[PDB]
Amino acid sequence: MVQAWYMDESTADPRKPHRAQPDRPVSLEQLRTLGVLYWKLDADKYENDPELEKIRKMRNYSWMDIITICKDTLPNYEEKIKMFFEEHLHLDEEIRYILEGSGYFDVRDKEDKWIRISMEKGDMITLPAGIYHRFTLDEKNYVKAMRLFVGEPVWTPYNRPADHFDARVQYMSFLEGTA
Ligand SMILES: CSCCC(=O)C(=O)O
Ligand code: NI
Repeated sequence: MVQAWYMDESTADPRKPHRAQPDRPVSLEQLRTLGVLYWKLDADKYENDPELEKIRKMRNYSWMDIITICKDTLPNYEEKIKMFFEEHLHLDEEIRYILEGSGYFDVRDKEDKWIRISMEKGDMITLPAGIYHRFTLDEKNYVKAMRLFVGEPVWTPYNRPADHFDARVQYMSFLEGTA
């Protein structure tokens, strides 16, 4: 099952697991209280998968593309990787479905503590508009992912602080309503 955990207090080597000690695992149920949703799929079938279609139709994910994060392949790699890992929010959902490889999505919990979510092949996640988050490769230094979007995409990150946005205000309001 998909693994997530509270992080330790080391700021070094962000691609390491950084598991809090003792272990403080985080469940999919706790992630849902943050508005973070998850589906498990057969990533070998991504070109033609009725199960992915069920999710895309339910959620109105009408747009997709594929991105490959690789030190050799990706244009403007070093700058893009830095922008992924700066703590930021978006005014839309961030939806990613991992097709190959792996990485970490970090999200803030209700007390603004970091939770690290380990995403591997077959894992699909949506991070709600307004949530503070970041992404890093793990020590294997490779991921291929499908990006999805509700309509034509706008990718703009707003690096924290970004508290004035309506999307952030509405998200804070959502958090009051969950466990
Ligand atoms: C696993 S997708 C690569 C990360 C990314 O697209 C993002 O942070 O927006
Ligand atoms: Ni983002």
